[PDB]
Amino acid sequence: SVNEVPDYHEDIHTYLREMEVKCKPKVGYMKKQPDITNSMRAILVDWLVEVGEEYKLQNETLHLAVNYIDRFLSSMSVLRGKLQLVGTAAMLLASKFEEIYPPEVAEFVYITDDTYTKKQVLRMEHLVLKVLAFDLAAPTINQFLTQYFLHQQPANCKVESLAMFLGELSLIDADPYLKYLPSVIAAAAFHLALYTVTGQSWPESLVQKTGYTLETLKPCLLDLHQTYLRAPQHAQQSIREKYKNSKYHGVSLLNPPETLNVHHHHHH
Amino acid sequence: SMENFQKVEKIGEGTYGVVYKARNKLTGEVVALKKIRLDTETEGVPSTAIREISLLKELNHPNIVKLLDVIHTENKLYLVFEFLHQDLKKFMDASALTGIPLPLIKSYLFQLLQGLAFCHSHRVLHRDLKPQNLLINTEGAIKLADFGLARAFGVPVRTYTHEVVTLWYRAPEILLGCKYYSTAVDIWSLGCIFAEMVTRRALFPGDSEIDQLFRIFRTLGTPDEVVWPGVTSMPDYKPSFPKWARQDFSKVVPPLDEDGRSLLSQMLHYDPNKRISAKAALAHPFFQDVTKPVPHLRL
Ligand SMILES: CC[C@H](CO)Nc1nc(NCc2ccc(-c3ccccn3)cc2)c2ncn(C(C)C)c2n1
Repeated sequence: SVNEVPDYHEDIHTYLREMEVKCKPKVGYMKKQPDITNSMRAILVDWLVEVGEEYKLQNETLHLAVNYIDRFLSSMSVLRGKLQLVGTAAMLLASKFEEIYPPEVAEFVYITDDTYTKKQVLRMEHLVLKVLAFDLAAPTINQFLTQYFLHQQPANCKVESLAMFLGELSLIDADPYLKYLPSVIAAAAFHLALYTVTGQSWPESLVQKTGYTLETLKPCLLDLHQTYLRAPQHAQQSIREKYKNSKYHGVSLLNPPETLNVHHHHHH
Repeated sequence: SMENFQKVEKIGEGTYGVVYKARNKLTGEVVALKKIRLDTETEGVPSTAIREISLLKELNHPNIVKLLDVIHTENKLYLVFEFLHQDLKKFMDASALTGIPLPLIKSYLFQLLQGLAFCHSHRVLHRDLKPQNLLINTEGAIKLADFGLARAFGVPVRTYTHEVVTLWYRAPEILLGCKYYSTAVDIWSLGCIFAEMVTRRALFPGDSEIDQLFRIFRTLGTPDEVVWPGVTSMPDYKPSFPKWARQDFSKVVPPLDEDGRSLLSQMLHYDPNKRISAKAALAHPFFQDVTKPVPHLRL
């Protein structure tokens, strides 16, 4: 009903597609960062996932944080010892933007275990706002996933919580997911969820809402599938720990599919 | 920083920060400055500013107030806005005895709807459409101001802050205590405003959460499963409420005609799902004759 906004869902979908492009971090930014690596970014995101749990924050909040962190590191060089500080202020800002009850600064300080002073956190906040020019309403995979769920027939929440898990996983690995847009990652995450639990595919109704064929999403599907398979062996485990509990239907305990099927797109 | 802005006078305080009227010394432009202090203390930049800025940058529209600049010192934070000459209530009061010529009521509604449909089309709820937040210029334009209480929503929505909207313009679903509310809550508010321009008194000038509900019921009737499914399942709802029959609309929106009353009712529907959309309200026959008049006296 009006909570699915029947009169505006198109204008919204179009617009976020328009905005996801404009909010996309520069694809190969870590290579220009002298002191930090994609592995170090992998370590910081995981921490944020953990932070999101300690304070029962919206998954949405997590997703915006990573967006701010990514765009920040696209412009500003950051020493390893300060990476946590970027993250904290981002997590702080995304909280302020998205949470009904965002945690206080004191609490944000207290979790770095006094690596940084309150003064420093508030100052980084400002710096991040400057660097982003206050453009904090960035589209996330979540905002697309939520929209994609209304096409389900019928609505299955093992499918829902799995896609969440999968979309969340992609936040850990800059390589390769930086070359993918939120609408695309969400399209694969939803399809991969809708295959592991049910055996259905990326529904026709969405082919014409998005424009995404199962063909165009093939590159991203492969990477996701690979990441999904490699998940128990991945260094960062917080997301898997997160999605074990009854809340998200314990989807990270499920066994990923072996193959996915798929058409040879090119015919010789 | 503000070395190029001379403060003329203070104009108000509504929501976060204080607003000054200022003049750009170099360009000659008259502007409105929103100023935030810090200290604060704190906690950093307020979620309300963060929200207003981010959204208001995305939102360029003839019927949404224009944010011109952000001056971002360590100590103060300035928001530079276009200056509008007065708020709608002010205005509505000035015309307490004379009234507002239909064309004009019609124009102001149309524009507020155009503006609000843009908001929703871009996944923004204002959540504070009191007539102090609707600003008018001398050329007959009206604009949505103060997005301090705004938010960007997901599709579908989720539970957002309960403590929301000025009591008078606050939709029943929020009053009742539902876990979800959407675009319609903004429409309810414009509905109340629509009436407020017509009769120049608040439609539901309630003095508390329960009394507000009481007044809404006094005027629109006490709702049940037929008109709005599930109302009895709602949290802060009570069966011990009296049962009022719906008041025939001429009492009390007397001067309003055939079409306006159709629209008004549609704007003031109980069921959030039934309620008209802004987009759908723009097509309504009430607006077929619309023009852009100039506000009568020197405002
Ligand atoms: C939103 C409500 C706000 C809070 O008080 N008031 C208000 N009024 C404006 N202009 C109408 C107005 C109101 C009062 C005076 C005034 C003038 C002198 C002394 C006291 N008040 C002047 C203009 C105006 N323009 C732009 N913005 C903002 C920055 C977007 C405005 N915000």
